[PDB]
Amino acid sequence: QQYTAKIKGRTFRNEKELRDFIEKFKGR
Repeated sequence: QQYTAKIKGRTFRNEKELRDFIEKFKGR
């Protein structure tokens, strides 16, 4: 039970990674 929000298409282990995903998404 952490972060299943499949934004671009990925489930994250925590908000921090979900926040570090858009950083590497070339969008920020």
